[PDB]
Amino acid sequence: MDLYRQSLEIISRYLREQATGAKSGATSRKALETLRRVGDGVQRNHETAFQGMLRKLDIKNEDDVKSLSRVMIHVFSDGVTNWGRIVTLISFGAFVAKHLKTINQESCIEPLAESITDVLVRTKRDWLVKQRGWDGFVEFFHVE
Amino acid sequence: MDLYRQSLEIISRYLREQATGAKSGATSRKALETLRRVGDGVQRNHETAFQGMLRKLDIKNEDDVKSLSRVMIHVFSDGVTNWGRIVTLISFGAFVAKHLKTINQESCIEPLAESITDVLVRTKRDWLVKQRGWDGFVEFFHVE
Ligand SMILES: CC(=O)N1CCN(c2ccc(OCc3nn(C)c(C)c3-c3cccc4c(CCCOc5cccc6ccccc56)c(C(=O)O)n(Cc5cccnc5)c34)cc2)CC1
Ligand SMILES: CC(=O)N1CCN(c2ccc(OCc3nn(C)c(C)c3-c3cccc4c(CCCOc5cccc6ccccc56)c(C(=O)O)n(Cc5cccnc5)c34)cc2)CC1
Ligand SMILES: [Zn+2]
Ligand SMILES: [Zn+2]
Ligand SMILES: [Zn+2]
Ligand SMILES: [Zn+2]
Ligand SMILES: [Zn+2]
Ligand SMILES: [Zn+2]
Ligand SMILES: [Zn+2]
Ligand SMILES: [Zn+2]
Ligand SMILES: [Zn+2]
Repeated sequence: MDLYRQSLEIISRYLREQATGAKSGATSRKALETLRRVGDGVQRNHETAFQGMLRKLDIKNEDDVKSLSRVMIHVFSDGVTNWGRIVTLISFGAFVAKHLKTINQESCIEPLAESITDVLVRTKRDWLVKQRGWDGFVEFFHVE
Repeated sequence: MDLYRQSLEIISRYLREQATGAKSGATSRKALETLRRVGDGVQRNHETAFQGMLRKLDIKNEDDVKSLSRVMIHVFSDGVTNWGRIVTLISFGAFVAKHLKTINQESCIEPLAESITDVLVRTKRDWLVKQRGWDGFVEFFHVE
């Protein structure tokens, strides 16, 4: 609750808007705004690595989308955590959501956002709380 | 020349006097006078935002002072330009100069003023010329 629900609201709004191309109070609005700026940047600056990762995952059916969590928890959870990696996790989610629309699996975009939220909140809860959650995310990307 | 040299004279005089506490003809005198009034106001009214920005920059050595230009060009150059932002750029310079004196880096105050001048004149030359330079700055802040 609260941190999970807020995270689910931000990630699912961002994935939905990235796929379609269309568009806790102020924190969620600010988080979406920062995520649109930084997230879109990451996707442009790492299109090559994101395309190569997308090819290795080879998404054809809805069983392929459900199998993403297995790679996701291990890859994301390994190493040191920082806001840069959280953005990469979410931006690659938006990149996968765009290809889901392309292959007529648009309905598996909301469960994808929920899978991303499970990996983020269930592996990094303590770090997120100490970093002031989504408010900490907004001020970390405030300047530049 | 002229616009650059005049800008360097005003900014360096203002940063030097703010740090120490002591004190083109009439235009430069008037500009300094307007900058003392408006600049000191900005520093008092935005002490919280200036302290938070100063903490994020974390200035300990002279390599930290030289690295300021990187953040400065991007932050200043983004968005719409107006005299309010130019004052903010210079007032924050005066705020940084005060802390430089506190940490025995008083000699890196003149190169700081020159770095600020480079960002201002090399990114906003055309706008400054059309706004009548420092004369336009003086009549913009004449009333109130
Ligand atoms: C401002 C600021 O602070 N910054 C600084 C840093 N900057 C930045 C930005 C990108 C950078 O690399 C992208 C990259 N390059 N390559 C070669 C690969 C394979 C990737 C790469 C590609 C895709 C995701 C990641 C993730 C997410 C977890 C897995 O997510 C999923 C896994 C599987 C399925 C998923 C489905 C949905 C959602 C997430 C999924 C990571 C990671 O965990 O870091 N990587 C890196 C990495 C991973 C493994 C080995 N090697 C490197 C990724 C480096 C720096 C961003 C902005
Ligand atoms: C007279 C009149 O008409 N007015 C109307 C406007 N008024 C006013 C006044 C201040 C206001 O906000 C201050 C503020 N708040 N916060 C949260 C932050 C982080 C700041 C803030 C703090 C520090 C500078 C700026 C700059 C300068 C460029 C970068 O300078 C440097 C960057 C780095 C190193 C440097 C070193 C030496 C010199 C300049 C440097 C800007 C900018 O570009 O505007 N900001 C704003 C801003 C920037 C980014 C995100 N968010 C907001 C700044 C709002 C309204 C004054 C009176
Ligand atoms: Zn990058
Ligand atoms: Zn099956
Ligand atoms: Zn398969
Ligand atoms: Zn594993
Ligand atoms: Zn491992
Ligand atoms: Zn701001
Ligand atoms: Zn103000
Ligand atoms: Zn930049
Ligand atoms: Zn920018």
